[PDB]
Amino acid sequence: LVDRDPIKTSFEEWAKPGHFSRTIAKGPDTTTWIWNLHADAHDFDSHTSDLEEISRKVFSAHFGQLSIIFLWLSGMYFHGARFSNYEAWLSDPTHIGPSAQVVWPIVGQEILNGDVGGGFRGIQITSGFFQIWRASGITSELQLYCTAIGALVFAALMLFAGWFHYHKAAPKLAWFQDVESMLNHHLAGLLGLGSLSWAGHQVHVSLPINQFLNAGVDPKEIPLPHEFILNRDLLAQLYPSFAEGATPFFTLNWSKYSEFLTFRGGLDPVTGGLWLTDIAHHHLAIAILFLIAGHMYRTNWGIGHGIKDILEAHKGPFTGQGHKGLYEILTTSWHAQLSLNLAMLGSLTIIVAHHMYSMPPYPYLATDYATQLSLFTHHMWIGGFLIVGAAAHAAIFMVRDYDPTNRYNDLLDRVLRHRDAIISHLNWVCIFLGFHSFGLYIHNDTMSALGRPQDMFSDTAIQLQPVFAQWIQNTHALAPGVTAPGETASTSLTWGGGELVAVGGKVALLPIPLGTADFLVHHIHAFTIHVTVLILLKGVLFARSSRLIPDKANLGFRFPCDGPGRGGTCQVSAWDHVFLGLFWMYNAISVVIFHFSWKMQSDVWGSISDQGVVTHITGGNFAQSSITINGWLRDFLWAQASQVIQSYGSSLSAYGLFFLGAHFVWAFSLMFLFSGRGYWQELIESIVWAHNKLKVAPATQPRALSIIQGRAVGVTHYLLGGIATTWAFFLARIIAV
Amino acid sequence: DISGLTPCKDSKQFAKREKQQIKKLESSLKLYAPESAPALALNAQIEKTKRRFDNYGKYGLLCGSDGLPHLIVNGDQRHWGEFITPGILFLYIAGWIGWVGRSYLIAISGEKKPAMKEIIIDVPLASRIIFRGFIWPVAAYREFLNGDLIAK
Amino acid sequence: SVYFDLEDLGNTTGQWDVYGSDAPSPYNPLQSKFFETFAAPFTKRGLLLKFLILGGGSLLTYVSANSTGDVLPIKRGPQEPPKLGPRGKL
Amino acid sequence: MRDLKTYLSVAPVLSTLWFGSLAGLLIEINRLFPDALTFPF
Amino acid sequence: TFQVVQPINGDPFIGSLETPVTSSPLIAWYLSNLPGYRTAVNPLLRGVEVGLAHGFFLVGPFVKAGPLRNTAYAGSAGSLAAAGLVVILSMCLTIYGISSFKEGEPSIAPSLTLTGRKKQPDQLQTADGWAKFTGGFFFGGISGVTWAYFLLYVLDLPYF
Amino acid sequence: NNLPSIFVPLVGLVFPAIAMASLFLHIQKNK
Amino acid sequence: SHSVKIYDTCIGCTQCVRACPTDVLEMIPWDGCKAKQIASAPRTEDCVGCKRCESACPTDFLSVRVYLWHETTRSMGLAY
Ligand code: CLA
Ligand code: CLA
Ligand code: CLA
Ligand SMILES: CC1=C(/C=C/C(C)=C/C=C/C(C)=C/C=C/C=C(C)/C=C/C=C(C)/C=C/C2=C(C)CCCC2(C)C)C(C)(C)CCC1
Ligand code: SF4
Ligand code: SF4
Repeated sequence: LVDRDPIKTSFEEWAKPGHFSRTIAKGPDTTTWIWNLHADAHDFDSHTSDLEEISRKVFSAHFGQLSIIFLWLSGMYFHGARFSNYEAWLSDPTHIGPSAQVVWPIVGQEILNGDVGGGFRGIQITSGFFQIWRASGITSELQLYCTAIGALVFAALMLFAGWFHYHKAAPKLAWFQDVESMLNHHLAGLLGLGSLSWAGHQVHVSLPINQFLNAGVDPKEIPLPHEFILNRDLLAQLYPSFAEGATPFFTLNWSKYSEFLTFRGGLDPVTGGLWLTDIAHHHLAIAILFLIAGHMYRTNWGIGHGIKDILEAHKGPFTGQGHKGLYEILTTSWHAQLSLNLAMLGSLTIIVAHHMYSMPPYPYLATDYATQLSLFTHHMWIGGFLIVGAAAHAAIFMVRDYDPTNRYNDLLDRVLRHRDAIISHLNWVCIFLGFHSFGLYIHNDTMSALGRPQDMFSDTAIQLQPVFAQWIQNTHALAPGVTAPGETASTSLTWGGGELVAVGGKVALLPIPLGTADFLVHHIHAFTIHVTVLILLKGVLFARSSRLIPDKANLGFRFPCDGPGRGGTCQVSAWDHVFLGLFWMYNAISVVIFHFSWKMQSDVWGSISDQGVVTHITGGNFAQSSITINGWLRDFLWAQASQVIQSYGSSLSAYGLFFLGAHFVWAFSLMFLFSGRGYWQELIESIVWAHNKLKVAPATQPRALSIIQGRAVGVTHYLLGGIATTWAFFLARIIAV
Repeated sequence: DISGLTPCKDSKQFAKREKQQIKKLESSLKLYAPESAPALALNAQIEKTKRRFDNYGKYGLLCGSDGLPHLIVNGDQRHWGEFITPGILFLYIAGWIGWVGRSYLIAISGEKKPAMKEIIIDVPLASRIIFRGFIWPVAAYREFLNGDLIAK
Repeated sequence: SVYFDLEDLGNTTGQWDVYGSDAPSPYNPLQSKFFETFAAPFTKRGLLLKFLILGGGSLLTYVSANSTGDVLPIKRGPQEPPKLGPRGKL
Repeated sequence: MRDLKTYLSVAPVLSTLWFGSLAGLLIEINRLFPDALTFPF
Repeated sequence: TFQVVQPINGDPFIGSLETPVTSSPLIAWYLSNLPGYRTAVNPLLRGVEVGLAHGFFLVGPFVKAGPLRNTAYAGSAGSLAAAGLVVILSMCLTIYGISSFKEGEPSIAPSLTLTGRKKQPDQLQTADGWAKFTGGFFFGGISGVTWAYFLLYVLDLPYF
Repeated sequence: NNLPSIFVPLVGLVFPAIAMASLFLHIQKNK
Repeated sequence: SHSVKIYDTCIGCTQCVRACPTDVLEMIPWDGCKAKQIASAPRTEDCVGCKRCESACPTDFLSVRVYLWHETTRSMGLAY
């Protein structure tokens, strides 16, 4: 199912911009043509109506994405070998700050090459690559150079594959629609075999090298990874069970492998991370489970399941026919699959962000506060963006590919017939949550201002205790020995076990208390999430029609309005709902990251002394100061911003410059959001007049930006400015202290 | 002493600023071995700072009460290098750029589809036009005198 | 399957009483007689509004005027000596 | 190739080349003559 | 196949749906017996019942959450605040009745049942009926507040 | 004095209610 | 109700009547253009004011003009 040489390789189409569209290829009468060229670059569905060609175009771009990712990985690995102090950091991870970037001295920018330890001058990095390299057994820079070379080779291979599968042998449509085979392969081979290979690498390389490192041996005296394979005596000395070979595995005497395959739980006191034996056992079990899961769906040999057969058998007295017809929708529309995958990926990213901080998987990662904060905020933002994109593409599918005549589905029909109740109930829930979550903050502020601290919602006057979460913490703290007999310690130290882990005089992790403030902040999170969901679902559900504009589907997915009639019809399209929900996503993620930062700085992170007294960074003021808006403004925003505003003249002045630059970018966006196109089109007419006077009027007539373009520019600049401000503030605050 | 200012070479605050910067730079040098590359970089930075301060002292700038140089733009001949000469150089360069752009725009105005020559530049024609802007003042003045500069 | 009628537009436009009940009064005649006898004067909407305004104005004002400092902290007044302001000001 | 030369004359590529050469020239000029505040000649 | 959700009264072009939440026999019986749905009874008695029920309710939040909750004057202040709220609600009802209904006009309530049977329209949707309802509501609210205060702070019942 | 204990509630609670009721009746009127 | 007017610069291409979301505009015979037609607005009480007619006029400035005016229950698009 491939075609030989579908499209000739030529430079002819390079010299004719806009060849993908008939209208754009005509020529640039005005300046709107240039903007329209870029906005429709990757909309393959608008270029042609053939599903096979769209699938072939989609298949090739992923190869370019993979090549770009491989180039990025190659650069990251190469910079750590040539412009880094990784070897010096390896001998003292607790007193040296990782750095992998140096700057050329031209205009006085060499001040950014601050001292970081190990006789090195550079920029301190917070991506956590040093911990990953240490956990993999990497010791010298030659291995990093080899990894960079391999990544370059893989990027070249990906680029060649991308060219080949589009210009020499393009698969047919019947190849793409083999969902059962694709699922079987991506489950058994992509995931299970990868987990098995990583488990093997961890067993044979990471474990002995990491044990030698934790023993305190000089990294230059540790035997090379290949010495543990050729010389089984070394492994037998390290692990006696290796002397028996693979015989216990094939005789089901798996108890002999308990030395390097454990079920301990908790953190390693030496490094502050999870035990590597637990990780190896976890990867082995996950590989087995994924290998089993990949033999469910039917193929050329009869045995297995048919996804259509599974779907068609589920229906209920409330839902009618049920899931019949969903198989044909998901195997014919690219947008629905994209929306579902984007939503699932965003949720998974948020879950990963939440899980990484409380269960540190890398050595010397819990005590690196900047890395933890950066990873948390980065992954949360990525998850939010993916979640928004899911709804955007769901609306796109609803507008374009919906067709009840040939693709009828009962479940989709029933949802669209009672959307008013869903929207009204969601509106009521949002209003109730906003009143009963944010209103308690204003009450506390008013009572504090009036001089009545005894009438506030606080731990000392009127308690609002999160009794349900405390019960979960108590249950999980008592899990070992009762409901998890095979475990020695709890999964996390934050459950409330009472034990504290200190590495290098710093607090890695300890139980986290929950009080009245956590109740309020959690309900604030719920309120913001509910409002965002309301906006996106209202946008998706009313994409085709409404009581105001019955024929909204004919106007398309991205149109500005339908005139000033009916009192005003501004921003009625589904695109405008995504444009509006991006702001609320930004708001929710900012509140969440502020909560995380303040809570960790106030109740977890700190230093321990010889007598064992913990002194936190901010002194534990979160409980009594976060219950008012004035407290958030004073003890968090005003107090913690002194690091970034006093960074001039030092190696951290770049963050100080980025603070003001992001301020300017954020403030600059309000011009596009608060104004309209007619004023700017009328203003241009006067500017064109004087150019005509001096014979400098261009033939490409200048036109003001369209309404949609202006809204997009405004939202983009707004988001960029806000995120850059928060990034600069966080990094400047956390690197110094 | 215009507006109560003092020369850089006679200002004590200027020397204090130089000493403070040099002392701040020398503090980080003690953390590294003399043969190490960061020591060489810090030595070069110190030498550059000393050279910059000496050059500022030599050029006859005026310092305020804070030990910072100030610029006089009123037209005094003693300070024609701060504003006048760079201004003339900038005016010449900007006139060159504008004249080249206007000439290129005028040249392609008679073509069948002039908008096509604006997104895809006719490189030989532009290159032949680029060198012409070196004498832009004379051409502009004579075009003004003949009444060609302003569209009718 | 006919849902349109011109001689009967009440059913066509859905003018129905979904939960209205036509059952007789379940209350006791004596209790009902007592309630109509004693609650009658408040059934005049012209006089009820004026009575409510006058009663609310008189009752709210009387309570506030005769309030004791044990209830309102502002009726008690300050109980501590004052402190001088900046630059030695009162 | 005529079509390859045509693609090199498009606005973004030409602008990128011009600005890269310009930035290189300016960086080299500032490297040769650092910390210039007044025109001394 | 058996289906649960049905169009309202068999007419699929009216903007409503019949669901177990709306058309369950228990819920249908419960709602028809509320004083606000007894269209064949004197509005004064229904207003009295509604006022009593709502006035008994309003005492508790004012008493337990008020600024004087931790003093000896908690109950009296809570009862006074509840009475004030009842007075405000009575004023609102009177204003709504004056603004919405005009004297001499017939009732605007529907005169058709769900099964098509004809019935007398409710008299609550007239000026006189609404005035009677408001007076009964005021009387019942004051009486209920007084009863709640008497039970809570005149008889030493072992509450809580 | 004792005047603020009367005029403040009289201006802040009674007069606004009277004005709002009268204005609502006036704007809801029809002929 | 809104006000809709037609001016004698009409060319009678029937583009406005086809874009009308309600039944407001129509075509009548005329003399003065090649097409021998001109538009008309007999049902302006159904006008909503979305101004789709002006988006379809090919004449330099519009031969059909909509002036927003007193709002009714029909011109506000309410289905309460
Ligand atoms: C797997 C991820 C994925 C994929 C494959 C797609 C794919 C697609 N999306 Mg999409 N989208 C995604 C995620 C994704 N999206 C997410 C997460 C969101 C939410 C933010 C959206 C929101 C979204 C909208 C709102 C729209 C699409 C549209 C489209 C289609 C046209 C794309 C196009 O023309 O863009 C062209 C690409 C660009 C113009 C580049 C944008 C430049 C960015 C925004 C600025 C970057 C700033 C940068 C840092 C500054 C450096 C500048 C430099 C020059 C100096 C295409 C099928 C469009 C569509 O289907 O219309 C019918 C459409 O309207 N998407
Ligand atoms: C060579 C082309 C050219 C020339 C001769 C002029 C000349 C003029 N412009 Mg102008 N302008 C240009 C391009 C040009 N503009 C472009 C591309 C833009 C869009 C960014 C503008 C935007 C603009 C505004 C917004 C305004 C002017 C104004 C003016 C007048 C005041 C003088 C001045 O310095 O304004 C300031 C000039 C600028 C800020 C322009 C920025 C410099 C551009 C980027 C140079 C680009 C040149 C171009 C690449 C030529 C390529 C040549 C190549 C093919 C060989 C003057 C007549 C002002 C006026 O009096 O209103 C009529 C005014 O308010 N211009
Ligand atoms: C600007 C005018 C104004 C004035 C004078 C007051 C005065 C008062 N407010 Mg208040 N308030 C105002 C505006 C005002 N408020 C506004 C604009 C808001 C909204 C932001 C609030 C929100 C508010 C809350 C949330 C609370 C108060 C409370 C109180 C009382 C303080 C506690 C006390 O003494 O309990 C003693 C109270 C009593 C002994 C009973 C109530 C007083 C009278 C006797 C009730 C009956 C009055 C009358 C018959 C009914 C109204 C008549 C009508 C014409 C107005 C006090 C009477 C507190 C309180 O206790 O209210 C009940 C309280 O919890 N206020
Ligand atoms: C880091 C990195 C890199 C590299 C990588 C690598 C180097 C990898 C490797 C990998 C590997 C190297 C893998 C492997 C694998 C293997 C496997 C997967 C196997 C399997 C086997 C099996 C499954 C078996 C089974 C069995 C049974 C069951 C029964 C009978 C017996 C036997 C044994 C046969 C690069 C440069 C790219 C860049 C980026 C980053
Ligand atoms: S009003 Fe416009 S579209 Fe209609 S006939 Fe006249 S010119 Fe044509
Ligand atoms: S404004 Fe809209 S409704 Fe009115 S005539 Fe024009 S198209 Fe029809």
